[PDB]
Amino acid sequence: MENKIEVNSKDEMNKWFEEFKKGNGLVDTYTNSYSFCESVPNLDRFVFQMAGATDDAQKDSIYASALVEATKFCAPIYECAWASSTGIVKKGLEWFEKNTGTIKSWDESYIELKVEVPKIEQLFNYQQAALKWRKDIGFRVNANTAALSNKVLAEYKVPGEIVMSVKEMLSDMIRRRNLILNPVSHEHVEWCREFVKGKYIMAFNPPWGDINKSGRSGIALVATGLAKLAETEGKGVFDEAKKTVEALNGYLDKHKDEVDKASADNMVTNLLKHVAKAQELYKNSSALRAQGAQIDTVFSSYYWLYKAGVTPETFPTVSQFLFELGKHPRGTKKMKKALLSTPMKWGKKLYELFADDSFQQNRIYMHPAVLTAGRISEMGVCFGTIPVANPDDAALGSGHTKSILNLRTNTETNNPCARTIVKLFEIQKTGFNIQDMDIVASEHLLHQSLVGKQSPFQNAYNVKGNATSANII
Amino acid sequence: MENKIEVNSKDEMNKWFEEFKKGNGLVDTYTNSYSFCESVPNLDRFVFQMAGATDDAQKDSIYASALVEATKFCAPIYECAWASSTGIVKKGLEWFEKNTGTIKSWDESYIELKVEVPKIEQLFNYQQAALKWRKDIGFRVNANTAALSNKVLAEYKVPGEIVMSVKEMLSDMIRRRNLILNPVSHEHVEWCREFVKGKYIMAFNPPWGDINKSGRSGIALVATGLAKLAETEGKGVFDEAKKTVEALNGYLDKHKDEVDKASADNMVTNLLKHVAKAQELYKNSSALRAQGAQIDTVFSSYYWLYKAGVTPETFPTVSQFLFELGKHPRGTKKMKKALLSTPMKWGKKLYELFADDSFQQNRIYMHPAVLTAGRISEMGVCFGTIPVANPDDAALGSGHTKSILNLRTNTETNNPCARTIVKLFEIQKTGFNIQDMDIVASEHLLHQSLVGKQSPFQNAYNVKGNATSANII
Amino acid sequence: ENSLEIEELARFAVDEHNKKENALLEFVRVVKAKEQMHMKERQINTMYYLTLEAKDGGKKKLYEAKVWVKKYLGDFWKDNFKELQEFKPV
Amino acid sequence: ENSLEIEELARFAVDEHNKKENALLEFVRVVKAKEQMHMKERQINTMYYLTLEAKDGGKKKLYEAKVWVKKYLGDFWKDNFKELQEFKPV
Repeated sequence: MENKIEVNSKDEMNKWFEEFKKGNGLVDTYTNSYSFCESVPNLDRFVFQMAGATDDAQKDSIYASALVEATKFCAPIYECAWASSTGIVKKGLEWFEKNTGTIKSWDESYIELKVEVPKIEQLFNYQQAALKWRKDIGFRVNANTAALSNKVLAEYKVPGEIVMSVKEMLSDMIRRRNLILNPVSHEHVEWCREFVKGKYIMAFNPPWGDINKSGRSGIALVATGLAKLAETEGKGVFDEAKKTVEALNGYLDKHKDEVDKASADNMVTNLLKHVAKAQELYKNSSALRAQGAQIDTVFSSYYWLYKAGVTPETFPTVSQFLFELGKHPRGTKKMKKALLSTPMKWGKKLYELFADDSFQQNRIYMHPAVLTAGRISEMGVCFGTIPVANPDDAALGSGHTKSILNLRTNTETNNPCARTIVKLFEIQKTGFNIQDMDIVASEHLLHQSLVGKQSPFQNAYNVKGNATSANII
Repeated sequence: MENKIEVNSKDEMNKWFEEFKKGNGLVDTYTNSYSFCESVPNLDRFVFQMAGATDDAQKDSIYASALVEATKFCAPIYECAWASSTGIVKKGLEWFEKNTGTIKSWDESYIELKVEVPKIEQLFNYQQAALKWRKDIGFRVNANTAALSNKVLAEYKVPGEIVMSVKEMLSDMIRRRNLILNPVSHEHVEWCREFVKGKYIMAFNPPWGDINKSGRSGIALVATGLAKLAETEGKGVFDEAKKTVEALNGYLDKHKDEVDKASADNMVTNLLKHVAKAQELYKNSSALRAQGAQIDTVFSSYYWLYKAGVTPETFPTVSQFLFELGKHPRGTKKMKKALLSTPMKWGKKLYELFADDSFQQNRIYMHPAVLTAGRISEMGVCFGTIPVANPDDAALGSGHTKSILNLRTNTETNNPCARTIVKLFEIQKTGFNIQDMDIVASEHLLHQSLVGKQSPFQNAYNVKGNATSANII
Repeated sequence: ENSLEIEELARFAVDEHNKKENALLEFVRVVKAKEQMHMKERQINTMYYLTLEAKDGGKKKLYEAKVWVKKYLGDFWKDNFKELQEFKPV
Repeated sequence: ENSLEIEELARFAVDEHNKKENALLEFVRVVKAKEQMHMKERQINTMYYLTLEAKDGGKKKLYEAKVWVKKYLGDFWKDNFKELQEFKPV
């Protein structure tokens, strides 16, 4: 029908929300933003069910149901409402036509990206485009809708009762991150790590052999080493790869009193060429291209809306769809049935955008603008939580994964978020073989919590540091 | 030699400044920041020189000499020092490597912008990039290095003796701004101005005739009116107006029993169309891109440094160059000669960036990141005032235009800034026909002084209001 | 319409009680019923107060049941939910 | 090579005196001169006390001149500046 959320400014929003809150009775006892969650979902039974389950369909069903119950009532109403507010809808959908050119890099390469791995510049273009999208329509209303440029947590506070269960998860995350990083030898990496910290002299006569020796890869090990160190420990190394270079150009060309200036003058080129190449390797490193694949929920959602040919008037039907989808666990099959059968013109188009089977490599690499059935949940949290045609229905509950981020992360409430994630993880573990999955949702949610996300609408790309290097206490 | 302004923090800075100040004996009697200006510059003789002059070369020489004498000793030492401080140099030069992506819009489109007119998004991108650039390297140390978000002053006190000379300038500035129009009547503007404030009833009976009456070009008078108003009173009008229609359609719901619901349903649509078209007209207005073409001195300076391939180690020679350039008036000829022949390679490169004659339209439209000979003076105030290789030489004096902003604008000293600017203007007036010039330095300086700039290092883009609408008292 | 529906809820209620308390009640027939519905566009909430007959081994007994039904007429999925909220003998 | 160089400064001295103080004295030749320079890396300040002969219509008479010279050895432009500070008969 029609969008019952007329908002174009934060004040209007706040009025609408304050109005909505009293008539519905929202709470934030367990959540960072006001919601219907009045009790931490108890997912115990789904475990015993998963244990008792035999066939796979029932296991998937159980998991889906569990996840729904988890996310059913704990959606951040303010931000969710703002996200589907007439204003932001209008501006957000408009923005794509006014900027079709800037995004051609991945936009027009969509059908290719369904199957192929994206190139780094496409990821870059995407992220920048997302940040611009956020800036241009004045999306930021509070912290929960901000873009994080801050820092990953080094200490993650959890209840004792699950610590080992969390540490177990990380151990499986660490394991995975290490397969992305692989395999160039470790001693070389140590050479670099210890080199930059302040022991340059080794460079004259490296212990591995020769400065230019190549391995199975067709190039000097130095480059791969630097690339590796950079992959595992950020861009900063490339700055120290100019500070620590003072001794190179200095001791070789400048210091005419200590070292030669003929057969040594060319040594300056020798390593710096490898540093340059090391940057070139780091840019295209699996770690980075995986890192760049990190998805911006709301932007991708609105992009998919745009691609689906959704207008600010057909949008309520989409919202109603996502709501009804989140309301009660219902499979992909039924989802596709409902997608195709609807009178609405978007459903078929939106269906055509799916790329589940199309993809070949590890899903972690799939460009963040590629829709898949599983990724519908990305839209679900933006539009599905509150059906704009009749927002009062939101009290019924409509679960979508990332709403779990709305849960509190502090000891006062014993971190219901962590408990939930762990629970879902252990359910998945009881039901399936974790090792054999490309991506474990719960692990991802944990990783998102670990970089300090507290709402699904925050952009955590510009966050700095390695989240898996955190300590659980 | 090497940059002898060792600073990375405000702490080091203040000490350095206090150290420099005692040995040199700076004053701020006549200046907003401490400087060598111990007497308000007397530019009287240059007028009579300009009167007696016949050939143009001599006139140009005279003007140059006058301007140098004006700007020679009144440079803001603290800020200028901070601007060329080793820390800010490193961070400022560094930032461009770490952020090439965000600035690709104009950075990589450089060679074309030398000749062609920039598009609005390029200006916007530039300004945004500048504002971020300031933040990312922690440039702000005080007010004189801040980014202004305030509003232009409407009341500007100058001594009687020069009032007529100022209003004359504005009168010539206003005339120039009117060239934005290629003229729509004023009554429409008053109508809109009073209309938007919350008076929908006016829509029923426009004094000119009907709401849809067209002008020249034959476009909706409403659209041109709002379009005009936005320029004079910010972007907001398109919301405050669009708002004023909601109250109409509201009012059309009560009297839907009295008035039609057919030809009245279209009044709102019609007006909304006029708001849209007005937005579209304002988007492409000369006033806006001209407003946006405003240059950010330090950012463009550091950008040009970066583009010239200057490093934090070669910078002292650049500072020395700009110093020697500002110290004594020397033509474009000598500059171009000296630029190439220097052993340093940047000198060679930086010259290649010039685009003076290349432009065809009014030079005011040229993108603010495009270097030209005349625009070198933008760098001069950042680096030239104090030669970092030998700072004491700063006592010799090195004049660059924007240093005039360092002069005081208050009644205590009878506003030496205004006096100086007026004097220069009157000199150029004595020498040349102002009307026939694309850019009048004095007018621009006044225009910058009018938005309440008191240091050349301030960003006055986020300032709000029309500066030429100010009153002289 | 309504009379064609209750008996299902009665059988459901008994069948539910059989599980809830591990018994062998056999549904006989219904005698009284009191519906109370709340419709709100898409959202429907019906509460039923039932009085039914059930066998327990042979003898026919009366039972005061109470059932909640929540419905949501959706565009893509019509949702139905029943919940025996209370079941006691008369 | 100073004797091959200095006197040029004298010629300058009269020529200014001719203009600033409204006269047309004609230079003959110099006999005495006393330089005093202060250098500071790039910055140089030389004060000259000259005693020169000049014709005024025909008769040759002596004059005590005084010249200031400020120099700045730059990397891109070497700067020179002269200023007749005093010119008196002797």
